Amino acid sequence: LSRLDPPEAEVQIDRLITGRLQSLQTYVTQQLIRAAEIRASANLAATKM
Amino acid sequence: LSRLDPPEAEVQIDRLITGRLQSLQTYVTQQLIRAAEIRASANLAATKM
Amino acid sequence: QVQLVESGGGLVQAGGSLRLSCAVSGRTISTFGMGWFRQAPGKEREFVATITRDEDMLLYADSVKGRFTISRDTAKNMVFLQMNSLKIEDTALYYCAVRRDSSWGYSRQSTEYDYWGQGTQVTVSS
Amino acid sequence: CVNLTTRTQLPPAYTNSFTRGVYYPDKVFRSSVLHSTQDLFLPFFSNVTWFHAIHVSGTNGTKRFDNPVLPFNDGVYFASTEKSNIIRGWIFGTTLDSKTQSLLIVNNATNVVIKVCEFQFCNDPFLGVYYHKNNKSWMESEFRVYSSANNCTFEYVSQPFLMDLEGKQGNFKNLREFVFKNIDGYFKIYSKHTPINLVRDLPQGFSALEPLVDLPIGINITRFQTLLALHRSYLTPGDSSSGWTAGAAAYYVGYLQPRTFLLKYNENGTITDAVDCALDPLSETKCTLKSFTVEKGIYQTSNFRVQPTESIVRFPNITNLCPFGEVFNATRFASVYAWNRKRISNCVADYSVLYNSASFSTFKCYGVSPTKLNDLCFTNVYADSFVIRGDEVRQIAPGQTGKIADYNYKLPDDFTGCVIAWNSNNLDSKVGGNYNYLYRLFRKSNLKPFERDISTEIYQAGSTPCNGVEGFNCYFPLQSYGFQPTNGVGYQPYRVVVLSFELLHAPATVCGPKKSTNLVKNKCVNFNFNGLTGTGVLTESNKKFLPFQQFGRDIADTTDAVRDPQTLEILDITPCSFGGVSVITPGTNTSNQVAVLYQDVNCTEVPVAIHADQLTPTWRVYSTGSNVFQTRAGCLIGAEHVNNSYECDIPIGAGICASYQT
Amino acid sequence: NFNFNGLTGTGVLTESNKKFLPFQQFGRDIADTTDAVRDPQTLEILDIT
Amino acid sequence: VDCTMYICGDSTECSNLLLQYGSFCTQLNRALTGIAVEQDKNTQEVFAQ
Amino acid sequence: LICAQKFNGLTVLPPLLTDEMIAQYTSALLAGTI
Ligand SMILES: *[C@@H]1O[C@H](CO)[C@@H](O)[C@H](O)[C@H]1NC(C)=O
Ligand SMILES: *[C@@H]1O[C@H](CO)[C@@H](O)[C@H](O)[C@H]1NC(C)=O
Ligand SMILES: *[C@@H]1O[C@H](CO)[C@@H](O)[C@H](O)[C@H]1NC(C)=O
Ligand SMILES: *[C@@H]1O[C@H](CO)[C@@H](O)[C@H](O)[C@H]1NC(C)=O
Ligand SMILES: *[C@@H]1O[C@H](CO)[C@@H](O)[C@H](O)[C@H]1NC(C)=O
Repeated sequence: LSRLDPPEAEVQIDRLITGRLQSLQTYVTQQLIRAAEIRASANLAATKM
Repeated sequence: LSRLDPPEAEVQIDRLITGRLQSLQTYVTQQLIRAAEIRASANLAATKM
Repeated sequence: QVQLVESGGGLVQAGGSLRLSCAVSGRTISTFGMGWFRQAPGKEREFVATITRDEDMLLYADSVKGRFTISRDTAKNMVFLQMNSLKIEDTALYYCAVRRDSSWGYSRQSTEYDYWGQGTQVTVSS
Repeated sequence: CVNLTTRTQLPPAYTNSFTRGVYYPDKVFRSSVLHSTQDLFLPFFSNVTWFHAIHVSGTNGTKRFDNPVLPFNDGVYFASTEKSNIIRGWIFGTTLDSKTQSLLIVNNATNVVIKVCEFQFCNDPFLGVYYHKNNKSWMESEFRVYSSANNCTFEYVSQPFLMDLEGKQGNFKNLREFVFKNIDGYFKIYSKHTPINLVRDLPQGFSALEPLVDLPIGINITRFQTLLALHRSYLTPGDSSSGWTAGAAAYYVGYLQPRTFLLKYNENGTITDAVDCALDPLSETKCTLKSFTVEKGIYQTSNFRVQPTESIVRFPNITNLCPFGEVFNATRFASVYAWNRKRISNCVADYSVLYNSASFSTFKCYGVSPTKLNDLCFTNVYADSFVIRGDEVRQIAPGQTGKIADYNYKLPDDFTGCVIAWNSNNLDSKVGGNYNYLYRLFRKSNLKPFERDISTEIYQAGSTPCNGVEGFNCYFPLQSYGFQPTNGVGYQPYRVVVLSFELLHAPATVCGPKKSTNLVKNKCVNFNFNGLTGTGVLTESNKKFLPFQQFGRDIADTTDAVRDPQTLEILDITPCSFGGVSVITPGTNTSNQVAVLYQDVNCTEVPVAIHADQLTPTWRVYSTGSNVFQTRAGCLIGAEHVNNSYECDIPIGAGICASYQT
Repeated sequence: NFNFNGLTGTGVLTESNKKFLPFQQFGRDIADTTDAVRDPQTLEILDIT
Repeated sequence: VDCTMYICGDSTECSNLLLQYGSFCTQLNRALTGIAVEQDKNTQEVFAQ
Repeated sequence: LICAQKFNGLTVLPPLLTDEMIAQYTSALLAGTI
């Protein structure tokens, strides 16, 4: 923002936003997969209990 | 790379990289889901054994 | 025309070698050719090797026997060429300035220019 | 003031740097953090020149004093150990004269003096120090480092470093290390002083070099030279360095190249340990794991690739004696007024014979090089061939278009292609034919583009027309052959093929000469077969292609075989040998021995797989040897295959495993 | 909002128990984030929260 | 799958540009290695009883 | 085909337990069972 005006900076801010959104989506997908695995493990633990 | 001077080809290279990376991410997500299903199947097979 | 920077040029000398060079329009870019043809009346003229834009092929003798020509520089982009043994006699004017042709190629009949132009009147023939 | 330095000039020595040369990459503070950075660093266990400056008191001995000009490169490392300080500074510059500003660093007994001037450095710079007449202490006499400056640009002062004036003790405890670089225009200087208890070589300890100062001089530096202090020759013995001598001393020097290091930061923010990722596979896996201790197992550290060795370009037969090329040489052809026109994807005429090892200027190309033809071709172009006097094609050659020489044969104003005019007795099939034919010099009416004149126009001009093929200026349009009095003519009779540009419909039509590089089999190379391009290992193929088939493709729609355009032989395409590089090693506490596994690669290709360029003593040992083993998962090096068949300890693959045994 | 020799950010300055070297300017955490800055005027170590 | 090779290959400009995307390739490679190890883990659990 | 996946980065890691070893494990299980 400091080194670029809004009209020209908008591209850079949009690139940053899309990259960060992609990273967060990947992290959330990995977390959901791990949560499913841990749910299966907890179901097995409950069965053993 | 050959048909355009690098400053102009940078955008095309970035677009190709983004597309290939997204393809790889979706493939990896599908593989993770299939591997979770196969892990469940293998746990069932071990229980059967 | 404004004279272009150079690191040695003019009439050739017997024995040894001269790294004839002339400043190119581009900066830090080596994807350009060069021509050293000198125009002057009479038959006192000899063919000079030409360098193509690609630069993979060197001189009219091909890269099989030629040597790589440097065409990149930091302070000021320049092209370096090695001169083969030739007769000292010369009568054509030398003017290292902006070239009148930029579509460099592998042609032989092609020359730097048809007519003459402003330049030093140094001559050792007549 | 010496024309050339005079001394014994004995060969230099060498020594191992060990872990010395570590400096703080940046002013950031980190506590118990293993930070990895990429910066100019001194490689671990590298060789550093051991310059020798000693004098032996006896009948015979080794006495020398070295201070030559050395390259600067991306960085410089320096060290020195003397009983009394002898090296009083350094010199940095490009020409080392008054023709360019050169940084000068010197030291004395009062303050450290740093200045930037166009010093005229002497061939053998040094500081003249002599014993005082009465005080009995060392005193400076002459500053024999330069003769004139003629310009001033900067001056700085700093407190003196550790002092050792008079030689004492039998140890070189006064160890000083310095690092110099000129990246981004900053002359960053990193140094540290620590004591040692050795008489020769370098200490085995570790000590990071904290930064001292940063000078933004910004002057380009390419050469540097060390300087010291010399005593009067007639007062003390020793080697006569241009007529001067000095006491015992010893200093080293090294160089830095880009790489990455794993820096360990202490709780107080001081660097204690450092691992050079490019030292050995153990260091590489440590960097990959970002830890100084690696647990037993197999870790995928990096990927190896067999880069292409050379570029290969192939095309249809030369062709030698092809019927299509026979037309241009000596059959069914005439001059420009009646040239022959052809176009077919059958072969290439005999002009390409010289395009293998004797590529003379016969392949006259304007604006583009003949090589670009192989990569790509032009738009629709006819095949116009004729016979003229050598370089007379300038009228029809590309470049001379736009109503300048188009009257005889008009070509598009944007005609930038290639014209072929060749003739030889050995590197050819047929000799150039006779050029006796009619020609047109000028006409009044216009002409169709990319077409020759057919109108029988006659101009009643002139009074004394020329006589014969050669003569004075010619005015009559129609004459037996023609020549331009204003341009050179009368060259040797050559047949010329011109690519008449059309720029309409069918692109990638008949082209100019195409290279035919020697075929390479079983060796990775870059190949380009008729536009199709790729990299791989060409090999003889058993596939039986049909006559009209040029190349094959697998189910994945990827090239896997190409018919040789000249010999009509099918050659398989195999991708370059690539795979993972897994380092096999037990717990770092147990031992530092490692074994490198290269996935899906023949053991013979391991050394050529981008190896042999790093530290040979540490890397090459694990990249080859007599312990190389081949397994299904890949090639295993650094481990000995046994038939004991113990229980698996480290998973390798295909039922194989590695374990540590004493 | 603080700006130390061009280092701009935002946090709650407070007393710092860390010890900085004479040449070191600021500090970073494991995740490559500023966590302590030395005051240029008084050389005082200040944490960032 | 080699992320750097798949997205870029032998080219160097694409490899340099891809560094701007952080460590997506490292994450994908780690996930693929984890799945590969899990395959052998399931095989051993089911068969090596 | 799996064997045709070798270009542009694709690689297949052989399983740690070979088919013969799996058959041996199955045979041992059957022998213990009977
Ligand atoms: C290619 O041309 C050479 C030269 O005449 C000839 O010997 C060879 O037989 C040709 N190729 C084929 C497949 O006939
Ligand atoms: C060394 O590390 C191994 C783990 O690989 C451990 O079993 C062993 O006890 C360690 N030995 C010592 C002396 O620390
Ligand atoms: C490795 O190469 C040798 C000889 O080139 C060959 O005998 C062997 O079968 C090859 N092995 C593999 C796995 O490619
Ligand atoms: C293992 O067996 C092979 C042949 O089966 C033999 O060549 C080799 O020497 C043997 N090695 C050991 C350590 O027994
Ligand atoms: C900072 O400057 C002030 C006055 O400008 C002075 O009183 C103080 O001692 C200085 N502190 C340091 C650490 O230099």
